[PDB]
Amino acid sequence: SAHPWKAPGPNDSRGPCPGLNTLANHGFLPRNGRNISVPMIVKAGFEGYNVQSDILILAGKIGMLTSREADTISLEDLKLHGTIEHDASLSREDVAIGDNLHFNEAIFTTLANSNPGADVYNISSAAQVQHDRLADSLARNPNVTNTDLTATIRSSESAFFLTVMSAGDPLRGEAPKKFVNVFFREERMPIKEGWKRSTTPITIPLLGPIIERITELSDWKPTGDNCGAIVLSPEL
Amino acid sequence: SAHPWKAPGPNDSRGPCPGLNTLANHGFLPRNGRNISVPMIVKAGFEGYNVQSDILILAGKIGMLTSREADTISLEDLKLHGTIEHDASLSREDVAIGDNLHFNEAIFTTLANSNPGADVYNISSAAQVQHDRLADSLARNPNVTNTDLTATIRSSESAFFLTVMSAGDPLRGEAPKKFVNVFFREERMPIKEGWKRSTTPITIPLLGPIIERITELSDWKPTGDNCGAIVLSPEL
Ligand code: HEM
Ligand code: HEM
Ligand SMILES: *[C@@H]1O[C@H](CO)[C@@H](O[C@@H]2O[C@H](CO)[C@@H](O[C@@H]3O[C@H](CO)[C@@H](O)[C@H](O)[C@@H]3O)[C@H](O)[C@H]2NC(C)=O)[C@H](O)[C@H]1NC(C)=O
Ligand SMILES: *[C@@H]1O[C@H](CO)[C@@H](O[C@@H]2O[C@H](CO)[C@@H](O[C@H]3O[C@H](CO)[C@@H](O)[C@H](O)[C@@H]3O)[C@H](O)[C@H]2NC(C)=O)[C@H](O)[C@H]1NC(C)=O
Ligand SMILES: *[C@@H]1O[C@H](CO)[C@@H](O[C@@H]2O[C@H](CO)[C@@H](O)[C@H](O)[C@H]2NC(C)=O)[C@H](O)[C@H]1NC(C)=O
Ligand SMILES: [Mg+2]
Ligand SMILES: [Mg+2]
Repeated sequence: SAHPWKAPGPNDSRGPCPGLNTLANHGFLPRNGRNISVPMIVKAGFEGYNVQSDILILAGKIGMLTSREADTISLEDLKLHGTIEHDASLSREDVAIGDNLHFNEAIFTTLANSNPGADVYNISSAAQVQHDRLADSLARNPNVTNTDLTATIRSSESAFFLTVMSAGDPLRGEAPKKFVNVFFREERMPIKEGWKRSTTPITIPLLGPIIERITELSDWKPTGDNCGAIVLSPEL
Repeated sequence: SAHPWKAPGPNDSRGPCPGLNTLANHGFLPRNGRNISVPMIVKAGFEGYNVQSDILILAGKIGMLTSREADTISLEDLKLHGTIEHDASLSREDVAIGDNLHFNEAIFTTLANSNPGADVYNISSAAQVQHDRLADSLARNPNVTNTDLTATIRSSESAFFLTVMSAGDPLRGEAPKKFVNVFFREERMPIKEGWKRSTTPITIPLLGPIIERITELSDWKPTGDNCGAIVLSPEL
């Protein structure tokens, strides 16, 4: 145990991402959530989850745009709405109507109740969850943003939790609820529950067919202009 | 001084930006134009031009998206169309109809002929030049992309040449043609011609009103859907 879970203190920076928060809570990233570069993310995601540099370099550099520093962020910076952070999250509220940063059990209810009768979440349950979370945002949020880009990011995130928290073969696109629930609710690797780091590297080619299938099953259409413009920096 | 101009060799990476290419030609950045990080850009831009970290961090991190590396680029990477690189450049051709990378004297005619009768370029001539370059792209390039984002970037780039190549007070928003011409044609600081690095720091608050006036005077309107989506990575 060079990497025990410790609950974050009130001054440790944490963001809207359970993947990065969990790595910080285990000391793979700095426990203070500060001064985190793309090379640090690449190493931490590799050591923690066997996630490879292809997706971590791509996502990491987009995430860097959310801070004012030359080559690092604080995890909380990633909450910046419209860079990566988006409406119809699995476990956070939409920023126009709530808190887009912290885990929120009420929001998480959709995911937690999904795939009724099974002990795993899987590609079809993820797609249904996405459909129902988006419908919620569309019903309740007058400023909802829902575009090809946010839809792809959302499927990427579902594919992330299905593969990183799997019971050992991430190709299957399924993960025990008991692992995924601990991941979201505690931002802890569920080691005592029996989870282990994937022995298969999790790469863009591995994720891509999972992402596409989730989208396909999600009965999705875009909203409004459908323009994939992102926010390129914090307020100037 | 210690930073002499040398022409780039065949293997020295150079991009579509005369600002960075010039820094590399004088060794403020690596002469080979490779392994360049945002902290390197921030330091070279300060040393070479007295351009401050606010604008270099903001633009630098967007530029980092153009490579496949965790935290560096080669200068040539910045040619990636639709991240920063755009149609209706001052000195390059649009990618759909030509070479969007190298200096091009025929394209440069519009700038080189602007502000007739005067010895400087200034805010109104920069605006007229942007107008006419965009008009050329609208005429000749069926694939033209012209959005709020590309217009802002273009005005920023004109504000850059006016300020950085000024006769010593960047607030004036004017620059001797002799200096600006050497800057674009040779990617050389025009030292023997009489230019010296600004003693006034060039910052976002200094540039903003110059950028806005350039746009205001340019008689500009968006094209097509006006969606400011950028390309977030080179080919996956
Ligand atoms: C290391 C592997 C990673 C995993 C397993 C992971 C997992 C996830 C998951 C499951 C979500 C969805 C949370 C929700 O909808 O409630 C998410 C959200 C997010 N992730 Fe990651 N992530 C990882 C890496 C990254 C990286 C490298 C970045 C950027 C530097 C990033 C930035 C975000 C952001 C901004 C969100 C918020 C999107 C939203 O729900 O609005 N993540 N992540
Ligand atoms: C250091 C101060 C800088 C100066 C004085 C400067 C100046 C300029 C100028 C005048 C252009 C217009 C070229 C044309 O229209 O033909 C331009 C283009 C460009 N600059 Fe910079 N620049 C600077 C910094 C940067 C930085 C930090 C980046 C990002 C890493 C960047 C990326 C670009 C790109 C991609 C273009 C091509 C846009 C186009 O014309 O299509 N520049 N630069
Ligand atoms: C994700 O897991 C869910 C739940 O295990 C899978 O959905 C389930 O699929 C089974 C097999 O198709 C369904 O039962 C089959 O059900 C039919 C009639 O409903 C019955 O005639 C067959 O004898 C068999 O029992 C089941 O209804 C269905 N359950 C739910 C909750 O949807 C799903 O296939 C998995 N998805 C993936 C991509 O692995
Ligand atoms: C950018 O430089 C331009 C060229 O120097 C300049 O345009 C010029 O503005 C001058 C000054 O007002 C005008 O000069 C006029 O002065 C007499 C009276 O003293 C008038 O009766 C004449 O109309 C004469 O034009 C010029 O008209 C004009 N020259 C050119 C070639 O356009 C811009 O004002 C400068 N822009 C900025 C923002 O500084
Ligand atoms: C490491 O990150 C920390 C936290 O973001 C940085 O500390 C901040 O620095 C900014 C820049 O001035 C300050 O305005 C904040 O007030 C600081 N925050 C705290 C909590 O002290 C720090 O600069 C970074 N370290 C390095 C070497 O860049
Ligand atoms: Mg969100
Ligand atoms: Mg161009």
